[PDB]
Amino acid sequence: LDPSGYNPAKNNYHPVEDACWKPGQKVPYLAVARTFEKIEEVSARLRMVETLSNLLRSVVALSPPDLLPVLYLSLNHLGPPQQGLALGVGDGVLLKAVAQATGRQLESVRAEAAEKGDVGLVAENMLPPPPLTASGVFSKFRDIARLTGSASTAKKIDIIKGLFVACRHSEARFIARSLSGRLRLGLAEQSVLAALSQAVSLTPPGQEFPPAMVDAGKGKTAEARKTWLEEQGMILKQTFCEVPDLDRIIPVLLEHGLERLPEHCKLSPGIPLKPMLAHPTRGISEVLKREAAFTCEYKYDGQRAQIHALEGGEVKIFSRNQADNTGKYPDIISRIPKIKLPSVTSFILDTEAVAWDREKKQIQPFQVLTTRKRKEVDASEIQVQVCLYAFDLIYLNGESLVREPLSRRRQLLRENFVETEGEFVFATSLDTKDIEQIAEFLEQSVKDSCEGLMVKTLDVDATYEIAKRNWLKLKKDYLDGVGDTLDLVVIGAYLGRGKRAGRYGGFLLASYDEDSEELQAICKLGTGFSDEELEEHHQSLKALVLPSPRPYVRIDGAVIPDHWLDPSAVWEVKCADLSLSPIYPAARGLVDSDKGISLRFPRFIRVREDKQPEQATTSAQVACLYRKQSQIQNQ
DNA sequence: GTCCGACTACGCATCAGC
Repeated sequence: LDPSGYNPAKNNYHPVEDACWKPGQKVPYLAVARTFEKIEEVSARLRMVETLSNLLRSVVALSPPDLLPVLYLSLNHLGPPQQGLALGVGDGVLLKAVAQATGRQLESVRAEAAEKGDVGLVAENMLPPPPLTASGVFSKFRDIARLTGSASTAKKIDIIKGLFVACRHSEARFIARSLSGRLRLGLAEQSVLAALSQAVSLTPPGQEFPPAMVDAGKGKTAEARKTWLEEQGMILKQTFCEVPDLDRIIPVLLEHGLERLPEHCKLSPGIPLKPMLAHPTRGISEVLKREAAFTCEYKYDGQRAQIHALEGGEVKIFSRNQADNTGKYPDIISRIPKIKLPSVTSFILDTEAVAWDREKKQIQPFQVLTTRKRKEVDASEIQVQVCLYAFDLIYLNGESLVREPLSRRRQLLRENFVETEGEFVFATSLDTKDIEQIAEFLEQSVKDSCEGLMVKTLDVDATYEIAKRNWLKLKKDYLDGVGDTLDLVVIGAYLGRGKRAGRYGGFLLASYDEDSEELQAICKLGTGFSDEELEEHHQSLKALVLPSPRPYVRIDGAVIPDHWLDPSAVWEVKCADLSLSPIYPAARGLVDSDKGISLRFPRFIRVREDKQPEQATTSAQVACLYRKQSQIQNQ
């Protein structure tokens, strides 16, 4: 009756009686908002899943059509990933609507949200319009994302204001958080899926209301109930891993149930699937710890792109995040038949796209790959060539290869696909087991301009069932002593948002150009320190805050830190590679005439108390490390 | 170990302001 006191975390929660809306009527957003409250209140994931499951049970019982917008609102998504909807709502756009919402000056509201690290609390602080609807709020979110062209921003601000005026109680918090891409419930895809699997198992969909089954975990023992829901979750997890498309799963789920879901949502070309992720290992001996026979291929520094081929001849290319990248590769849709044999009529390969120079015939760094255009590229104006390095086969002429080992998948992969020096090659896989030649193959990969070594089993736990587990990642910056260690000067600091609200979330580091007797910014640092170390910083680091920057510091086109600090702290910082920065001035001119050097994948290691600012890593050295890189020393 | 959310550089794509 009154969604203002809605409680989805109640003991012995009844889907119908404990709800806050009438069946067949739309789901109110306050019901969704009060649950997010009960989810951010706790920290146990099994508690958040049960609380969100209570929403979905009430939703599947009272308003089945509203199930999809509730899920997307929970995931903070707008639809399937291959659709490509993006809010296009900047931060400043949101606080512009926030100031337009209440009435504070944009200079005042912009300061509050920065010091708080969250706009939801800032926005929450006329006649009442009708209460907000969950599916209608999701519609306004989609309406915002589709707004494009000139003057589209001011039209987005109107829609956001139209929601913030209709917000009741805590609704203003989660509309603002969702629009900025920071719901921060502690609950995401894995827990949303577990909560949706739970709901359709306790409250089966498609029941004549009032539903004859509101709690199907009634006559079950708690032991056999946990395995019941765990077996139900696994059926949903794997189906979603083959078809990560809630616009396809929910209609089939809502009508045929969870048990019959895999019989209709099958992995087929044209629909992207979740790719197999890797896992970072410590050292070479850390790999020999599971020790089963495995293979070892290079880890190529490019972009993950899986290539689908429908039976009808159409070819599509999706990215690691299911985003449609077919318009990005006209040079691939053309060279499609150059890799397949006559017997190939349908396929899906897990490849990595790396930039390839035609003249030198060598692999280019990652920066060259990300310089290609997107949207709708014409194959005539393609100035950055790309070469596929296939390392898995998922589909082959109507058949799905999910339940097959890497040893067999690699069989048909090499059997039904022809090489092409410069356009199509297989990831160089050296099958072995001895740790002597294994570490040798790893340090070789760098000479062939690669990140490191891929390690995946061949038979034992070697399927492509991403839901069950299984791959090992091994490059150079992981082993202690093999990474480029820089002793850098902390010159800037940035106020943190969310988890790091209050203290600093980032820091601006600098090398010491001994030639100009000045500090040069090189990169930012926001990972690699413990929460006690962050509290160890920020506090001891606050006694050195200064209003104006020192004259001997130089940041060029880097973000102005929220706090300038007296250069004194010297930090040990590990990094993967070194990058040619179009933003940072460190060693500007020492390699490229205009661009400096930045750190790729930097991270904090430890503070150097014995080291002084003058006794830190110089920009002069920094240039030699960029020249000593094998990806750079191959031109 | 899982899951989540802090955070990194780089570069295309886009739009308010001019």
